[PDB]
Amino acid sequence: SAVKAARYGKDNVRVYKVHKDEKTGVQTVYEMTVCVLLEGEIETSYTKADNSVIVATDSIKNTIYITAKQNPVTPPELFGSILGTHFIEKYNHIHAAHVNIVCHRWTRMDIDGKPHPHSFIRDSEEKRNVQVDVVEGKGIDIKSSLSGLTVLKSTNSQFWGFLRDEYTTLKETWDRILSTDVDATWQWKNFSGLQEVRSHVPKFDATWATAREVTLKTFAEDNSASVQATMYKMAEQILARQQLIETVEYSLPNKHYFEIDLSWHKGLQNTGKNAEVFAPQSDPNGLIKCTVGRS
Amino acid sequence: SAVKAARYGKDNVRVYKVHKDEKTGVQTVYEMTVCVLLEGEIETSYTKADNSVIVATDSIKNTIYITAKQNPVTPPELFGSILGTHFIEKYNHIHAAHVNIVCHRWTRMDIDGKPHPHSFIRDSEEKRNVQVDVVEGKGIDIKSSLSGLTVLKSTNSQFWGFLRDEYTTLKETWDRILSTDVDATWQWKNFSGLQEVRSHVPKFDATWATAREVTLKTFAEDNSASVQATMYKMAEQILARQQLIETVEYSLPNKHYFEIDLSWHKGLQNTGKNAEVFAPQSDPNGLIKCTVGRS
Amino acid sequence: SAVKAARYGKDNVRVYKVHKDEKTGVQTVYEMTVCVLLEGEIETSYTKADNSVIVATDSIKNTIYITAKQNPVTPPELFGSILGTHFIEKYNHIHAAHVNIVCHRWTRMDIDGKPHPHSFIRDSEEKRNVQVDVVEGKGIDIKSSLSGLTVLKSTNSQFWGFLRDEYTTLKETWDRILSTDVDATWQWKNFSGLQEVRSHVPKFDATWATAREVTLKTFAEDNSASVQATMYKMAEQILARQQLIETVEYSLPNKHYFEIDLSWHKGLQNTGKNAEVFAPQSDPNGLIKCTVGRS
Amino acid sequence: SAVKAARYGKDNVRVYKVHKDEKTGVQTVYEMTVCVLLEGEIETSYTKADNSVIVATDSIKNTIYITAKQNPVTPPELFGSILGTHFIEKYNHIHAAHVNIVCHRWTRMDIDGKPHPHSFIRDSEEKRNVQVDVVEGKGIDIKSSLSGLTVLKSTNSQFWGFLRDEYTTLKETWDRILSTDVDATWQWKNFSGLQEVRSHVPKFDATWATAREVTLKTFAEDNSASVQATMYKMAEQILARQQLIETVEYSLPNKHYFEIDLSWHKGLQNTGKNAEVFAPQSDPNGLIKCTVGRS
Ligand SMILES: O=c1[nH]c(=O)c2nn[nH]c2[nH]1
Ligand SMILES: O=c1[nH]c(=O)c2nn[nH]c2[nH]1
Ligand SMILES: O=c1[nH]c(=O)c2nn[nH]c2[nH]1
Ligand SMILES: O=c1[nH]c(=O)c2nn[nH]c2[nH]1
Ligand SMILES: O=c1[nH]c(=O)c2nn[nH]c2[nH]1
Ligand SMILES: O=c1[nH]c(=O)c2nn[nH]c2[nH]1
Ligand SMILES: O=c1[nH]c(=O)c2nn[nH]c2[nH]1
Ligand SMILES: O=c1[nH]c(=O)c2nn[nH]c2[nH]1
Ligand SMILES: [Ar]
Ligand SMILES: [Ar]
Ligand SMILES: [Ar]
Ligand SMILES: [Ar]
Ligand SMILES: [Ar]
Ligand SMILES: [Ar]
Ligand SMILES: [Ar]
Ligand SMILES: [Ar]
Ligand code: NA
Ligand code: NA
Ligand code: NA
Ligand code: NA
Repeated sequence: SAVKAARYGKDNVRVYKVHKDEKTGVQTVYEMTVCVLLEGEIETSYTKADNSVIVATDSIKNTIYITAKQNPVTPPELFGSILGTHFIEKYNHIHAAHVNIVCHRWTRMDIDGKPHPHSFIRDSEEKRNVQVDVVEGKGIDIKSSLSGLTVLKSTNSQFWGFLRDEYTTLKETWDRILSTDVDATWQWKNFSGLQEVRSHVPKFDATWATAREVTLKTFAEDNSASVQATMYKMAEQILARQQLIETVEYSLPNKHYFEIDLSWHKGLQNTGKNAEVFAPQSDPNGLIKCTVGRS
Repeated sequence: SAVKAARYGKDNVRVYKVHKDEKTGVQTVYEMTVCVLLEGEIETSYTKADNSVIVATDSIKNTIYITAKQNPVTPPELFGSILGTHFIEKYNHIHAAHVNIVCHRWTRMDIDGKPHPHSFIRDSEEKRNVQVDVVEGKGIDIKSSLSGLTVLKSTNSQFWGFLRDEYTTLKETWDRILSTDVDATWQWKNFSGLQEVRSHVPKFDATWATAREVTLKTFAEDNSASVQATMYKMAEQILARQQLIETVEYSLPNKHYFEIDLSWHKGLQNTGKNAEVFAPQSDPNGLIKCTVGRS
Repeated sequence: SAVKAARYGKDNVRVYKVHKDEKTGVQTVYEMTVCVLLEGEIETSYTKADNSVIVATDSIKNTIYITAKQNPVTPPELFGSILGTHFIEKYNHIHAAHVNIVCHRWTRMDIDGKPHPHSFIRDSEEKRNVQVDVVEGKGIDIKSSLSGLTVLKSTNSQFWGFLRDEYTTLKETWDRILSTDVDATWQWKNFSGLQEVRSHVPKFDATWATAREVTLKTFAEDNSASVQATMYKMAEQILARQQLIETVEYSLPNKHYFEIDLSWHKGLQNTGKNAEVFAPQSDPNGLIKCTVGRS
Repeated sequence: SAVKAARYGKDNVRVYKVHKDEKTGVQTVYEMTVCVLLEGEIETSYTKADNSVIVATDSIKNTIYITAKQNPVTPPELFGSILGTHFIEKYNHIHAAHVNIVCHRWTRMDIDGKPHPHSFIRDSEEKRNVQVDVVEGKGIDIKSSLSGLTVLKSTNSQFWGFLRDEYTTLKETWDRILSTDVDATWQWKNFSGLQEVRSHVPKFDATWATAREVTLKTFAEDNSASVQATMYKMAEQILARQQLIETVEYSLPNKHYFEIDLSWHKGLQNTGKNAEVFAPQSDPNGLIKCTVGRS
């Protein structure tokens, strides 16, 4: 037996950081959960009880906090690059650092029409994420995402013309509900290293903002032929708005809302154009996925 | 042995309703989760296998959907009243209906700064709830609430002057983070029946709105002496702003964010006035409750 | 306004304790999660910012760990009694301590058919819980329970003879699946204080054991007329088997498994006597509650 | 823009099946949750609103149930092969079917020392899983796993001799608690197709049983130098007990239990050899991973 792959590190490290401004007395809060896993010359920790090669998970945890103290934690693509870079440079035998960050929302409250200096609400469970893979002499690979963006539209979604065979019972429809939790991911052109990441910093926030705006617009506006068809259109527009993106990937549950036939009860009319009351189905769910690239 | 108490029915009934305004084309969606439990002369179903007294849970589920088709599902206080009244009126032997409703958020999307006619986002897992107890002979008892409203302020929270003895290690502070998940409940004066509830319908949405607005402003503006002191201020203000409320209750976790001493590492200064990076603590948590009434 | 009711303290305190028998080398582990909330002359902390009356939640957490070090953590009824008594005795102005304990399973592993001295498996998320209310002047009130015990029988459950009207669609059955998550609670007779609780210690583990054994056997053997009828039988048997119990309560979801009509596909026969494949329904669920006492 | 990859299907399909024996009157229950996603000539459903190529998720759901009716659902490696095979053979344009199955525990109850014919308990939240990738003209790739097997040992785990630098605070130890949730996966030699899978059926259950036995034994018995070192030993033994396995992969959280220093309180002694009461840490957690193969 031989180790074919191994990585190890610290997961679920919660981090908060505050910035306090001088002139303004305005405060800004940032909260994330971090995972850093390491690869390199570590097989012997597995094979020969040889702990000498292990940078302790505990130490990795310390290093996340220290790093957060020493640098801005925003945007997470930068923070993750910085953090990941630290590990491969500091330790000879460590050849890759994989950093996952989930950013939690803390949105400034408006009180009596004006933004509060130091009070925040978690205004959605929606997250902003990165996966930052820092690989020694292979550069920095970044995937940015939004996830947990839960949306519904009450009309202007259709699904007809699919294969019908001896397995099919689904009725065609020209007017249904569409609901999903959006998980959208954009993969950056490889960066040669930390310096290169630093040259692009403003694009990170801008491309997140774009991806979200494009998701919501296309979802709201598209008289959708299918989930397949609507996600495609979103991805097209995202690629067309940022050249440093190689691929855009959506993963979309179809969270079904069934009509309820009430006609058995006093001829109550609640289907087709009369449909008002629906039963949201917790399971199962359609799951539709797509990765889109340049020709 | 004897039955001392008994209730039964259907829990976790998901319900969506859509309104379509045919003039404007604007749709509005409502989604909830409903529990109905019944009490009455039902002891024999437990003692003698007498199913003749059971309105089947399956039937209670049908009834929920039927009632939602036949009536507005909003405000939940009204819907719950209507649903519970149905059971005590329809079935001679049923003497109480206990209706719990959790309302889920579907906030109309703004696309390019105008509200979209039929697209919605779940902005946060905050809920608005009611518990409506319809009791034959004893009118309609309603408790409304909001829950899962998660907030944080980065400053203007203090906690000093608490008891200190051989069990105490907590340092006094004049500047700490305060973060909670707000569960606030207002108990209505007893209503004589459906007719009286229908006559106060506007007060429901307005008292909810007040409860939320006070919570948010008080949390944001109060320079807090404790969770105890700040939650009292919210409750007193809510009572003063709606006469038909008898009590306000808050239940508030103290979601601790601990300073991290980084001084062991390169003399890093991260405590007291220099604290910027903190460790959010998932558990344990303080929990602080109050019920506030009129003197 | 005035405070009508108030309690506060520390929730979600995780506690592990190990016993080591130095003769045998056998270790036993216990793990729980503890909540302590206090009542007393504490109104001024809410009304006047008087922190002098607050035993800090942080201190209550310290106290939990200290008490667990100084005493057996088992049975939970005893531990809870000891912990709650500490608060009402130590602090003049605290008049009640409400102690909730959830005990987690760590079952000793069998390796090659002998029990291992110091290795354990979490066999299921079933819990054993207590709520111990220590009230100055009014003794010690204990409710014990078991919760999260998930069971299913594939046959020997019936449900016919229920009311049928214009709201009913459920077909009668003489053979259906029955599945539940058992939450069962036994309320102890009031104890005068710690001394009396200590004098009945063996009755705790034995009454838990009885409660579980009866639940399991009755569920397995009863040819059930309803959830109502079967849960009553459990409760009556538990009361008859421990005199110091005043009430037994059950709360039981009916976790529905629906037949699937496959006849549209190749005449496939999957209903009634031919039913083998079923669709477990996540929601909604029947919910059936009883409290049973002595006549 | 062009689709670079796409798959779609039905997720979270719950399935129960019962077998009833003639001679014995013994019943056996099986419960799983199924996901099937499809690949093939489907890009046009994304790019050209062309639903003609879509086998409806609804239909895929039907097909899971029908398949379950027509075949044993055990072992899941076979069921998944059968189900996946169905899709690539039935539909010309579908070239791969990816089947994930999670098997839920329903363990026969012993009542009064004898196994009950038709009553079952969910005796752990531990799962048995497969991922079955059926790829047209590439055969059937199977990965089997167990997950959610939560274990703790109170002693006979060590962690010393790791790198110490300016980032390290962790103390070395020769006696600690070790707790983890085991996620162990074994990847089968590629099978050429359904016929080949059928020739190996008994090995599926045997290899699952082996993997579990080996995990628990090695965990209980190994005076572990590190998580890294203990997982390695498990994987070694698994490979050495079944030739049709190419690789074994473990992913193991280190669920930390901290000592609690109580000496500040009355010189209470609770560390090193005196350590009895520990604080279980919900987060963060060490995460250690390893894939092991034949030389
Ligand atoms: O077993 C362990 N492996 C590690 O890599 C580690 N780091 N901190 N503690 C640890 N324990
Ligand atoms: O109302 C329904 N719509 C569907 O799409 C469906 N599929 N299975 N059952 C169903 N019921
Ligand atoms: O606001 C607070 N209330 C309390 O009762 C407390 N105890 N510790 N910290 C605390 N903070
Ligand atoms: O930084 C800390 N603050 C606290 O209030 C506390 N209580 N336990 N440990 C602690 N650490
Ligand atoms: O056991 C049952 N009790 C009920 O009250 C019921 N209602 N529908 N099905 C049911 N099954
Ligand atoms: O098969 C079913 N059984 C039921 O009891 C039921 N109730 N609603 N739909 C149902 N389908
Ligand atoms: O948008 C959809 N895509 C599908 O593949 C599908 N299958 N059933 N319903 C569906 N809706
Ligand atoms: O008791 C502790 N043990 C540890 O391993 C540790 N790491 N950070 N803090 C800690 N406290
Ligand atoms: Ar952060
Ligand atoms: Ar979509
Ligand atoms: Ar609704
Ligand atoms: Ar507060
Ligand atoms: Ar414990
Ligand atoms: Ar039952
Ligand atoms: Ar199954
Ligand atoms: Ar391990
Ligand atoms: Na390196
Ligand atoms: Na009545
Ligand atoms: Na007292
Ligand atoms: Na094919």
